[PDB]
Amino acid sequence: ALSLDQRIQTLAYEELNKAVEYHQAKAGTVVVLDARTGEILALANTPGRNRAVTDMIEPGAAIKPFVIAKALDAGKTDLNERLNTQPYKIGPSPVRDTHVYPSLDVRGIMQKSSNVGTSKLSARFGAEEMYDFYHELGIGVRMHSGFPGETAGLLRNWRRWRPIEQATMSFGYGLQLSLLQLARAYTALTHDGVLLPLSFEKQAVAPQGKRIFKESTAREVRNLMVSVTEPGGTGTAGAVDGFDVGAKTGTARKKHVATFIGFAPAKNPRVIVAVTIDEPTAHGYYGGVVAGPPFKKIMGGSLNILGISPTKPLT
Repeated sequence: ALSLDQRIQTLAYEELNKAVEYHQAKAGTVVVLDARTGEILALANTPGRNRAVTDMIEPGAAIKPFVIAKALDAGKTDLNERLNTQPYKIGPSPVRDTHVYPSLDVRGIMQKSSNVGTSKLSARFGAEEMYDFYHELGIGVRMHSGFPGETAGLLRNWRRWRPIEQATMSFGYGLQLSLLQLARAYTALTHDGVLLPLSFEKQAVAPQGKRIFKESTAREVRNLMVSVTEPGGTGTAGAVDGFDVGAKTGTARKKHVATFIGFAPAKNPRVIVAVTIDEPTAHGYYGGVVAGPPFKKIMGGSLNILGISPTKPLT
């Protein structure tokens, strides 16, 4: 039997098309996964190819949680350390955030989506170590979904990386993956450190995946990601009434691609929703403002369809 849940598929399709029309965008995609099994509950595309599977995108800020998790897991940082997060250059090439934060702890780096902080954490590992880590997340590794024209993605050989390139990859530029690959990676955070394979068929038990992070690390990171959707984070547009939502929002230059990805309930996740809107031309272009609202409606609605009870009182 197919894992597709038609109630969620129809919701996803409805909310995607609305957002695409309202922002006058070229295209968009939604992926909804069962966060404990990897089953694909919904896969929605605007007319044309199955972009969720075929189109490789730069993940942008959506990759940062993994870099943070890896630094914590390897003991290269902790939740007390305060990093200098002033903008800097490596030779001619700058690394900067949206604002100048003189210093941030790891929670702050997640909350404010600090390119600087994330890049410094990545720089505590060798290029080869980071390369293997990205390959372990499935980047550059075809999923063999069954759809023709499927993308493998892009992960350059570590021996060819400049120091600036390692930094830019850590905040999601210079490597590429499909939205389905990116949604898959998020199972490593939701399923307590264990990356799941993904399926188009129903699974009566969670498949055997593979461990990327310690369980403690994944739990800590999910808690950090809730800061993204609360006041003071970049992703308040994707807050869902009644729930704590862990999320990341992203905006990549190609013209932009606006991305919002997250899971709920954050502590014991049931659903991953990933939304990408390609080239919005009206009413903003950032991931929070463009992809946040459809994420909010798709996540809130999925949680209701699936019968998950709110964990905090509704407002």
